[PDB]
Amino acid sequence: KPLLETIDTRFGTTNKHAFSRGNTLPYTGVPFGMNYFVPQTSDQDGSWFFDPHLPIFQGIRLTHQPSPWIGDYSWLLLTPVTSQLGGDSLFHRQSSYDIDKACFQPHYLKLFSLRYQIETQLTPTCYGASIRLNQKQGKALSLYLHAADELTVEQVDKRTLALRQEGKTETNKNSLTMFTALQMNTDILAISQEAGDWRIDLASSQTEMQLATSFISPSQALINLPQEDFDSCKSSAQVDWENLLHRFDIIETGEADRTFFDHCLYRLFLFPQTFYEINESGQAIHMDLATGTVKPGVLFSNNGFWDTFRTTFPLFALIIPEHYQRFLEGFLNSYRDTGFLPKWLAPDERGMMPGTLLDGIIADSACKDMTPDLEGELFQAMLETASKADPLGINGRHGLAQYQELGYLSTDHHESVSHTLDYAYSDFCIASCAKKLENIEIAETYKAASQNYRQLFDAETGYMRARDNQGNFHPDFSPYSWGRDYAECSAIQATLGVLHDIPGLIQLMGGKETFSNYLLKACQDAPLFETTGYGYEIHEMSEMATAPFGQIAISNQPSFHIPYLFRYSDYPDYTALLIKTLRQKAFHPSWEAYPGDEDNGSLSAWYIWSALGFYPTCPGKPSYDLGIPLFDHLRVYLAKEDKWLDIHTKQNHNHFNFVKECRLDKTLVSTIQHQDLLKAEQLTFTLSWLPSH
Amino acid sequence: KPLLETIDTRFGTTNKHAFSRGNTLPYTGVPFGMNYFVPQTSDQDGSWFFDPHLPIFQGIRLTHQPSPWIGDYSWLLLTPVTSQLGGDSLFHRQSSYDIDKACFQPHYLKLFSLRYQIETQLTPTCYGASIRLNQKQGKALSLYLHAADELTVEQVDKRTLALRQEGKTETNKNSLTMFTALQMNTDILAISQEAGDWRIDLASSQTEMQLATSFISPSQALINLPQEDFDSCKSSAQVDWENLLHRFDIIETGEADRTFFDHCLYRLFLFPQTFYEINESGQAIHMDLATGTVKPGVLFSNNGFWDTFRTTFPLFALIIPEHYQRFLEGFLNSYRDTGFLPKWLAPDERGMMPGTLLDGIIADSACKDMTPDLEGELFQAMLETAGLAQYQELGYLSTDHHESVSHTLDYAYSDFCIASCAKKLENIEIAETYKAASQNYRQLFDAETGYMRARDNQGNFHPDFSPYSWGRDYAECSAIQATLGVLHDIPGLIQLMGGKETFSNYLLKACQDAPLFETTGYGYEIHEMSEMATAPFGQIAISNQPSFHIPYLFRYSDYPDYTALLIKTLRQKAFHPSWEAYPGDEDNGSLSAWYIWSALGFYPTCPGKPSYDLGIPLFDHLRVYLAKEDKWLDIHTKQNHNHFNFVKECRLDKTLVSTIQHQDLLKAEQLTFTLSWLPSH
Ligand SMILES: OC[C@H]1O[C@@H](O)[C@@H](O)[C@@H](O)[C@@H]1O
Ligand SMILES: OC[C@H]1O[C@@H](O)[C@@H](O)[C@@H](O)[C@@H]1O
Ligand SMILES: [Ca+2]
Ligand SMILES: [Ca+2]
Repeated sequence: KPLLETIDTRFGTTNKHAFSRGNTLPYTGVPFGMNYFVPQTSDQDGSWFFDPHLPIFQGIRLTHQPSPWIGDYSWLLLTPVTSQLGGDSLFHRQSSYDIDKACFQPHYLKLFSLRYQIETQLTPTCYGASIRLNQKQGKALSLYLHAADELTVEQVDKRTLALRQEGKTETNKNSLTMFTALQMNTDILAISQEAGDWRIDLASSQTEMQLATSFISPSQALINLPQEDFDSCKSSAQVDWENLLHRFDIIETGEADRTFFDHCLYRLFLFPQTFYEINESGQAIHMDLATGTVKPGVLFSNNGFWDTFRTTFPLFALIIPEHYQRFLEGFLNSYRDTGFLPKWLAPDERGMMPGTLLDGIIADSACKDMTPDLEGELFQAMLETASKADPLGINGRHGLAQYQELGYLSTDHHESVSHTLDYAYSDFCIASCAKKLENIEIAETYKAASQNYRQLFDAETGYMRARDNQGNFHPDFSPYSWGRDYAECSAIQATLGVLHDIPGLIQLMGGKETFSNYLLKACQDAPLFETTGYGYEIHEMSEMATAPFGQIAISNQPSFHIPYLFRYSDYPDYTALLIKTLRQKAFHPSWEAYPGDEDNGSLSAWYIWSALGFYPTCPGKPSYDLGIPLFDHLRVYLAKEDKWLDIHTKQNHNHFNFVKECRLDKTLVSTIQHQDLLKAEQLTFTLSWLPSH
Repeated sequence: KPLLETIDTRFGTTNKHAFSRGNTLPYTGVPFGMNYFVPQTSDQDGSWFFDPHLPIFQGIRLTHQPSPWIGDYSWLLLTPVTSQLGGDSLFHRQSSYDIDKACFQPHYLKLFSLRYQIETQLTPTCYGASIRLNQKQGKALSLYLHAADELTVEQVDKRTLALRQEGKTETNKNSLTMFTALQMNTDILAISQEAGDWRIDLASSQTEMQLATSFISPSQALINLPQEDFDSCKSSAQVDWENLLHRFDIIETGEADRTFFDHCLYRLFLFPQTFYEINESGQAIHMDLATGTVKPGVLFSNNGFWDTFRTTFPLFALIIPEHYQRFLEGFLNSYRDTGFLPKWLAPDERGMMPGTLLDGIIADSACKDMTPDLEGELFQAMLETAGLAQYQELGYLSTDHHESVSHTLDYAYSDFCIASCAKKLENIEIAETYKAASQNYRQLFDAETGYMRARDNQGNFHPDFSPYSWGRDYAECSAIQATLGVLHDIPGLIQLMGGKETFSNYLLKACQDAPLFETTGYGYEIHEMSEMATAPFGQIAISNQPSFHIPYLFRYSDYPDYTALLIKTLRQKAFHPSWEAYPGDEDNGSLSAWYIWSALGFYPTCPGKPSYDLGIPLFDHLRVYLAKEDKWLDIHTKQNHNHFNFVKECRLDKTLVSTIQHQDLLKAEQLTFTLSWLPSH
């Protein structure tokens, strides 16, 4: 059985607003596809519209939802029914299905509707899908179509529909129109509207249908149609997946279960989503939603760079460099359309944060020589974005004036500590890119500004705390207090948010020993939290509090790098134990998969890096900290060198939580430099029962 | 570890409107208690307010909800919080909790609120509960109170509150008022209202609190308070449970897992719920909701007799005869208050069905000599209580009435119950008239198709028929199941279908068919359809009452050995010792009793006939206390292999039997089944 068929897209999909096990969806699609496909369980639960445990479905939803917090857009629900019987609404047409016989694979979705006795099969392409419908008793099929957008349907010929649907983007309120073409191999006997939805009656009890969408035009949607039969489309999708999955090759698992790792590989290649199309002459084009006009060039959607810069993109840099460059070209195209580097695309700008963490991808690209052709423009785009004011109020740095004046955002701004620290990291990214381009004045100014994390450190308590305009800390402080000054965490986590200058953070805290004790205390504390900053409990609090990892809130991005900070401490062996145990206890090969929000490849990439044995602690520095690998023998394709790295784990016992030694080829290492990594053939960890350093 | 502590009240509690795994709640209570206690997960999901998988809770709900279809009434949510912080609504006060460390036992509920660092413990009494709250950091406690009813709070002294809450009953719209007394061992610093709820501030970071309710009066609520400390109340609740659970004693499980059976025992003793109280002079009193005045005598709520007559009550008759009589006295008291024998009590009449299946309990009591002192009054109540015009005129309900086939068949059974009770009281004219009427199931049989079908006023069947069609003429099933709803005259049903062979083929076809259904009668899919359709049992829809007896019908067929295989495999495949426990709605002891009977090896196919059909038992050696004879029956299963699906022979003491008569059962010491690999008959 090939790997792709063993991956279950339902991992992470059991969630509610109050508690996340991944907040993923069972996305069927090609890697980075423009549309994904998922069954819809309910439309009464807002963004939480799929439940893998409930054997009910309402149809297949063509979706663009990247998270339940962002929600969906330009989505379309397709519901096969028998022409006879049925019901008078979407809800009253819902059907039980056979969960055990359903297939939930990345490239293949199969469901059997027990009410209608219809077998539905779907396989994706980038811009569309091939779908087979079969009423097993030979009764005629009909198809319902529903959207939250205003949906219009025209019959073009005996076997072809053209759909148009319209809504608005959530934050910019730009008009957003998606066109869809559907073509069947059986005649369409009638179309009509029923209570806002469309009902298409078909001549046969069986049909194969081609579907495709476009954000360009109706004729582009037709062009985007699959040209091949179901099996051929399915094989192509399999090949598209396999091309990327096979950049990792597990030679020997040892004691480890590979199931979770495999699932993470699937999650790694879903985002960002393609948001450009190819015209008749073979050129990339995209809709500029600010003007409603077509512009040349690649473009992508569905990514919050604050999530993905820290784990996902660095991993892309190792294994899919062409894709990596294409993504950066797309983000540069966003800049060319709007004047600003984007923050959270879905499909246009949705970011409410002031921080611009795409800079972390830009700086990382620079330090690893990924996109030399774009380096100049990207730098200029960062600089523009960091200094320019937006008359429309949406983009660039907020409180720039105050930040420039004071060296920090004050309590005039919400979540001022978290955002000040994000700015300080961005400043480092600009400084590094300036330096590499030999712009000395800019490098010097931004390097100095990147030290602004110092402005908020309260040496009396030992934590980062917020200041008012006059520069005073607020008198009532608790390190367990969440929100207000800190985004989805407390001072305990937020204080360690200085990726770009860990040595300086150490000096700032009073030196290596005090820093060491800070880390230990975070690991040893109970997962206490206070709701003061919010006035209610949010899922991120609940996820930490119900877990046995102290204040290491692995459920959310701010704690991702914390275990690796022991590498800079008096106890460098503690990183391995923390990682081995987190990996074993926090992640499960089941529908209740993750410790928190997966966040578009962010958390899966965290897991994968854990398995490789090293981690890009500070994107923008060409360096990796050591953790502890998972498998006896795993190969990873270092695509930039067109060669395999063999990663070996010796004495790989489950009760050995420490690394005795690590050799890059023949050389003993405690940190790995990117250049050395790329020159290496072998990476060999030897484990031990007790610490040896 | 005692049995009671191994029972997890969450079995059956994972559900949604569209799909049931029991539709139970994690009820903490004493057996047949007046109030039960459950954590509340959400108030945005209607009746589906608890989810065992979600580590969130909004407080402890004092509930009277017997099913999500009926909903709740006279309920009260109690929410411990820290006096500092908190939030501005019930929703914004919800807290995560530690699911793994929580206890969900019948007599003991423990949850740790992680947001407030408060450990809550509750143990029930019949009329109240003892509660311990402990803020583990020594921060002061407050307590919120919420209800859908209009809720009023008065502070009686430093440590005592008197609560009053009012609503109306769902169908009759009778006024419904519950009083609650709360007493703490720490001072109440303040009470106030916030956005419709009450906030009680307490002096300490921990307290033990006594709670009790009444439907009589505020002073009766105070009288109902627990008089003892937490441990003592907990021991008493344990003893109350053990007294009933120990009527079954598993000596040797063999290959079988006992976990599900044990859970079913817990479910057996929850309903009906006590709905009467004891005055200062020791007499039973109840609120008559039709008048708003107090009346003497026991009274019970939360039971739909259409569910419970067929399995639960017959089982009660064997093991808890005093309780059995008390329940019947309560139902007679309902008749005395309203003029009608009740159908679905929650807490007053909710039944939409025309059928009066409490007659099945009355007739069964008669045939087993359970309540000789009530026999005359019960008979009179049945006759009084006994649509009607047309039924009397035509011998059936026509399509003028919804679900006419199901209801006609229910009436025919009720007529048999009256006829049997008449005969036993030597009222010959009534016995004769109702015996004849009990044959009315024949009026709807269509010999062309072989199914029961509906008729219009003129007596015609509707021309377009499908046996897979659900609703309209049939309640929550198709003609395939509904046609077999003639408990009281199986031999006649057989003759009516064309004889033993044709009947046999009917049964086989039901077992062999795909679980196809058509939504025609509803216009949408309902959970009962979904449960059948997703299961591998053909048209044997074990998820719902109409199919419960179908496997046992093979006992009357050319293939009497097939019953055992159907039961053994249903029992193994349809029930799971987990939160996703049941194939369908548990229905207040109805489905659990079905399971328990399966385990004993015999079944009360027709309540009102003093007779049990044979199935196939579960354990190597199980004892059951036949309380009427004050002795144990030892049930043995020989060659009890999991791949042996048939009964080679069954001996009641020394006598070979194929059906068991109640009288013989009560005289017996031993019941011995020997299993076989292949059929032997
Ligand atoms: O209100 C804070 C919330 O913000 C949402 O957009 C998401 O980030 C949630 O994960 C988080 O709980
Ligand atoms: O309308 C049918 C529905 O009616 C409710 O009262 C319950 O009996 C459900 O089990 C059922 O699905
Ligand atoms: Ca997150
Ligand atoms: Ca039922």
